[PDB]
Amino acid sequence: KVVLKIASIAPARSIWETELKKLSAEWSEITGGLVSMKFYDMSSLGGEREGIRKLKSSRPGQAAPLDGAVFSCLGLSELAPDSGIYTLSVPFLIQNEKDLERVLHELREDLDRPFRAAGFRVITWTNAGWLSFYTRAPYASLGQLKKQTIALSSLDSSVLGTCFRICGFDIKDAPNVRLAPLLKAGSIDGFLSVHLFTWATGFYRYISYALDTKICPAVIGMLISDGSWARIPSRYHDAMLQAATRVRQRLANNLETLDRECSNNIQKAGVSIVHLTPQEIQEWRTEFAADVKRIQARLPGMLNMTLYEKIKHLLYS
Amino acid sequence: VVLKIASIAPARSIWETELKKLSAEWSEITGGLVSMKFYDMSSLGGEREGIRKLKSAAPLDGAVFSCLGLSELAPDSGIYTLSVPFLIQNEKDLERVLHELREDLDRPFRAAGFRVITWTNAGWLSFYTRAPYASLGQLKKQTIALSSVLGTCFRICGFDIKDAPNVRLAPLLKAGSIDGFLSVHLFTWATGFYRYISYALDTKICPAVIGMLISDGSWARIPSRYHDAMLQAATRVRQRLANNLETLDRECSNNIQKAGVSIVHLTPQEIQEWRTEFAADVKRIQARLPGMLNMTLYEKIKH
Amino acid sequence: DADFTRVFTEEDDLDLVAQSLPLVLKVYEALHLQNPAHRGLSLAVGRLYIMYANAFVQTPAQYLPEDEFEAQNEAYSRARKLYLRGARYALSSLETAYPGFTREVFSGDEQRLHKVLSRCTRVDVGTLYWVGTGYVAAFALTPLGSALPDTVHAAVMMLERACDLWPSYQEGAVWNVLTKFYAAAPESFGGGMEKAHTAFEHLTRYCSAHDPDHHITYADALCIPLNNRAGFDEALDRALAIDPESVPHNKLLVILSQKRARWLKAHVQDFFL
Amino acid sequence: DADFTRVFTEEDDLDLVAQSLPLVLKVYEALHLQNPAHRGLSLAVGRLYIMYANAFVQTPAQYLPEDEFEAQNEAYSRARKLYLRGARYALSSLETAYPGFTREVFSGDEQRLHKVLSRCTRVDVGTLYWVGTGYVAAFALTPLGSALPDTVHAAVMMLERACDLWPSYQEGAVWNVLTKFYAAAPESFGGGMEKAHTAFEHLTRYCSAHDPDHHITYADALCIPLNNRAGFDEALDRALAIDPESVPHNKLLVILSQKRARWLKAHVQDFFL
Amino acid sequence: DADFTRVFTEEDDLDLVAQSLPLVLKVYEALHLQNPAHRGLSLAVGRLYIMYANAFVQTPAQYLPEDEFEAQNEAYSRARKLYLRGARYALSSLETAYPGFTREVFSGDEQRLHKVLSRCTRVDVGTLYWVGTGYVAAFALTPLGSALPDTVHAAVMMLERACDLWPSYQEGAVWNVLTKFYAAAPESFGGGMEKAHTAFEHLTRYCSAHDPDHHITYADALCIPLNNRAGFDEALDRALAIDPESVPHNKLLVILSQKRARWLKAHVQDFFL
Repeated sequence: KVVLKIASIAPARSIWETELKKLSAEWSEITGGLVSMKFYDMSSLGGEREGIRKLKSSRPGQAAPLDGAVFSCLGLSELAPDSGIYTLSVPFLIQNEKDLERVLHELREDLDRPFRAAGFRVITWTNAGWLSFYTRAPYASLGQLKKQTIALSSLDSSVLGTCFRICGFDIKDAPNVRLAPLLKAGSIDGFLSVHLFTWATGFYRYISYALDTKICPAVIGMLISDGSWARIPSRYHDAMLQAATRVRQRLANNLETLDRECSNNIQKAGVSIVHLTPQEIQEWRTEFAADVKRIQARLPGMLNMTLYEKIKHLLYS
Repeated sequence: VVLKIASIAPARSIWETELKKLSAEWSEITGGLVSMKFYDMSSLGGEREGIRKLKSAAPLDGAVFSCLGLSELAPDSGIYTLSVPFLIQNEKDLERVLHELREDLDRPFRAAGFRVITWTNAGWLSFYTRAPYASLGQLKKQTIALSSVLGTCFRICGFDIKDAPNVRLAPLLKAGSIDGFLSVHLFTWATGFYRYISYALDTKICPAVIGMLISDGSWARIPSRYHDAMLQAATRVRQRLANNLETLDRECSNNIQKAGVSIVHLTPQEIQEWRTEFAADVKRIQARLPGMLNMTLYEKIKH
Repeated sequence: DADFTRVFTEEDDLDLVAQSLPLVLKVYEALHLQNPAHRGLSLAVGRLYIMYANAFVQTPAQYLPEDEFEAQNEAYSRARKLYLRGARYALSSLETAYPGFTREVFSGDEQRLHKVLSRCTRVDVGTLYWVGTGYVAAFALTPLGSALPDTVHAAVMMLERACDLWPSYQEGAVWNVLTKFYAAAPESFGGGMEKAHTAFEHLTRYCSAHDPDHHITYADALCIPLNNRAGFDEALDRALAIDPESVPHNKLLVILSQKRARWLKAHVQDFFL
Repeated sequence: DADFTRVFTEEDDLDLVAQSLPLVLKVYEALHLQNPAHRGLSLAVGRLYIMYANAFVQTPAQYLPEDEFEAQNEAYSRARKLYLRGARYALSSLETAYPGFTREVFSGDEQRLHKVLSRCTRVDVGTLYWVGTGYVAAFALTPLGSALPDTVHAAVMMLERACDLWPSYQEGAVWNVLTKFYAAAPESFGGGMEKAHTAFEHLTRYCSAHDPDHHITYADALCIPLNNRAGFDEALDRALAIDPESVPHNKLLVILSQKRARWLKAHVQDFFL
Repeated sequence: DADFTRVFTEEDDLDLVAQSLPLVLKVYEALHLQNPAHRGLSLAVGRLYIMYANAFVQTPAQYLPEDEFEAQNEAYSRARKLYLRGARYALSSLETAYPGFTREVFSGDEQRLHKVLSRCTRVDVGTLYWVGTGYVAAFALTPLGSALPDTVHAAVMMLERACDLWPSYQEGAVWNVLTKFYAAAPESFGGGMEKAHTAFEHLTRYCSAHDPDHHITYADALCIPLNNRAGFDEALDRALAIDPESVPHNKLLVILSQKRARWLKAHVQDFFL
């Protein structure tokens, strides 16, 4: 009986959880009872960083307490810093779900490579949600938005908050908690999030506008230690690796359906929804593209130019 | 591997029960590999139409045919040879034939590209009549309704056979347009037609044989091993069926008794005496038709 | 009476129902045997059995794997017995109202038969549907040859008779039972397909668009034996398209029918070529 | 009536209970629909559903193999529905006593809400626990999208409100439910671990040493997310140490809790590295 | 009672009964705890438990495969507990009528035991049978010690005592329980085969030819341990030869015994060389 303990950032009653659980079941039935996945809450392990620690050992040849994990870009990069995975979060680089679906598919090897060399197999990729800006006032232009004080939740642990502040944004570090107090206090104009959070938590009350134009994906992030994967026999591999690829796909669909209903509820609730003009979308990309350099000095690597252009060459040709 | 098989087995029949038990017994032999899904032959529009559907990756791989379907498939047998009156009258006697003469029966069908999973009996012909008959020619003189084509050669033996649907029977009887009809005890009791006739023949005349074959091609889909095992399971079937059909024919002929019908039993004399009246028509049934009457299989059965 | 039975018909949780009914049958049954001449009780307990036999005995047995068919035959034998018990409890309501009735209608003399049936009024229509449906259901589960053609005849006459008095009764509930019967029995038996399509049109007159039953009855009884796969799918689809949350009552009967439709859709394989 | 639930609370044979409750739910429910304005009945039937949902639906589904999870998801959806029905039945007791109450509480206006709850007296505390607990249980079974933010917050307010009126109620039963909630919900949601440990100390004030619940609640809600394996084991041990025969009262809830503790002890593997 | 239990004893559908009884046990039990001094209720609920333990718990467990034996041991432990509960409910009828009774009989002082038993009239015979039978059945589900539990000896005295007052009671029901006991217990225990054949002859005096029980009791209790295969078969045959449709009452008990006889016939190999 081969049992795979996998750490997960998937939120509780969430549909990423439902889907991981369906995969553990789909895998179990493929292997006739052989393989199952037991999931462990990443917050309980004390963060992705801490979780990576539980993948190692203690000693070589001795089994890690953990045979895998679902990491966000944060955990991914701590595991393989030559990866260049944060490259997909480049604003307006990939804005579309089909477009990102195109990338995770065709560029797979180029993505998997850094991680295979850290001794991991990437079972599948998927998306945490699409960044949006929730704000108390509107913005007729980008620089107008960079001028607004905008709080991040993780922030200092997440490199994309530090490089946002490098693009000219005023980004203030706040816990999920001091958000409602800070807004009414006028200490913040708004915050970065995903539609799901902003609806589910009920923070929509406290802001007047929400951005519906897709900017860039938060990618995750499921890997199993090379050593634990070798414990499953031979045969089943192909079969179960396709099962997870299937997952990415239902996930892509439902995340979309979900992001859509959320952006609906917030509508009905009196928030007004902002939609970027095809013009502006072009116009903004070029304002960020100009923001490259001061990143590479503060966060070298972090962008793989090869990988940049494989991606560019596809989506726009 | 799933085997779609067409069936002439009547709804709650016990031939149905038994096919279903065989599908289950086969499934358990193969560990879940093989199952049989059954398709109502009336729904496919008749045995003829069902034969059509074994053709095309063919959609039907098998069927339970009566002599009618059997002969359309392989007009070599001759399959109708067993229905020669008084040739086989006994269930053990017919059990003896389906067993020992198996190869000789299976042959015509193996050459049409089929394997015969098993043979069995639809029921024993009887004559249900409003008046009695002290002799055969007396009966041939009675107007007697049918409807398959086993009836065209009855009309060739000197019987007055009128073509009627199962439906116009009750009207036709009370109208005096018919003296009685051909059937099996099960039908005559189950439908409640016993009411409308005074006498019923209990002396066995001849079997209606069926009739279960699977396409040579679909049989090759089951692996080598299981074959012997499951072909014996079906042979077992023929046997329970032989027993129960008897038990059933017996209770039916009982209920009709209680109901006021009186039951006619041919004296051992008459049985001999009748056979020789048909044998004189039998040489005449080959003259009028080739095919359906085979004559080697036939002379062999005598033996 | 019916303020109680509401908590059943409106329930969407099937197990709650399956577990709580048997003691209710037992209670009604007891009450009946205590006041046999009370017609309402007679019918109530008869209908209850017939209903339970269908939903909680016969139906579950249809979802059973084909290799387990011994279990399934036991189930059907069980349901058969229960359909009959129900029919008799209901029939006692008629015998209480019209003494001699059981003797006559089952005498299988056409004159004494319709004679006794002619004495019936719209009051008795409810009882006629349940007695008829009870026996007809049992027939469907009876081994060929063990039926008693007089009896089947009687049941079907009672139903055709409720039809005379009250064609609209229960949104054409009687038509639905007849459609199913006519479709199955051979014309020698008094069935046939012309007879069945006829009975179905009548169903459509009085039936609800919010009722999944007729759609199913159509696919099951008619479409299958006519080898019409199209209508089969389309009809089952129309059934599964009804929101159980949007219906007036019999949320329960809706859930049940939709369960059956889904099974039918998935087993379409076994019904067509 | 309350002498009647005695034969359930004191029972140690689980199956007897599991098989006999559904008709009881059905009976109470019926009585309720008959006299909707009768507040005791309202609460009674609501509490019954909430309790059955937990013991006979949600709990059994936790013991299910992980490959069977479709069945388990159906169970959870079932339990959710039942928790909700219960909560409403209990909520009607409040709406009967304070008309408009349902409207005000779910209005999702922090003032209107602070007003209607202030109208409540110790009489209503019983009703508040059950309405709150009902909704909170359903939330735990509700998919992140579908959770409905004003609603949840109403339930939790109702519970914090019973806490104001009657901190000792049912040996701190309300504290136990809150502990479980606070520990689960993010502080964005109004939860958090500081808030949860706080609610637990209060539990300890009024709870029985012969009650296995708090010990379980401790290991389950607190110890796990804090990755404390020690206290987890020690607490489950303290629970399994109670002789069910030494507190005849609450014997059933004790047997059930001890069953759950054993399962937890065996699955410790799945909760820690 | 009276007219109510009729719908159970006369039933041939076992599952209807199995599913409906538990809430009836629960209801009688409740009523009892409400009016403890009501002797009829006391006995009724006790007898019900004893009867349910036998038919719906112990019996089913006997038909279990030999490798599943853990499940079967749980079953037996369960039935044991229920037999005992029944015995006590019935015993309370005695204690209500003759205060101190429980103290005296169970003291296991031969002088006190027989003394309080002398106080009993034919009225109490019914209660004696059930208290005795309850404890005796539980004993059979216990492993075998050195000497005899004082409760069981008291039990057997209570039975022999009902025999003094009323040898014909319930067509010699008491004799049948004794026969089974005497045959099983060693003479050190107060049993033995001479004692058992004697008790059986008496059974034959008052028992019905239409009752399958004694026939089975004969094969089971006597024939087996005497390695008589002939009588075994012959007796079981005599039992299976009874038409349950021809028996006035306890159709149910007949169906159940015939089920058991068939199983015994099929397992004949396990009891003989």
